[PDB]
Amino acid sequence: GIVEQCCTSICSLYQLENYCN
Amino acid sequence: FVNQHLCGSHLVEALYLVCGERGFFYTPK
Repeated sequence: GIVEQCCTSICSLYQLENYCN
Repeated sequence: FVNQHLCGSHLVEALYLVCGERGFFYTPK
């Protein structure tokens, strides 16, 4: 998931906002 | 700060800055 995939690849704001409540 | 490798506490901190008052969930799988 994001925790793995934003650490092994670079993250993006699209992805980060998907984990906001 | 969002467009890079975000591992460990780095990710939590970026979620915190991005999500603001919404908060976020951090779920390592």
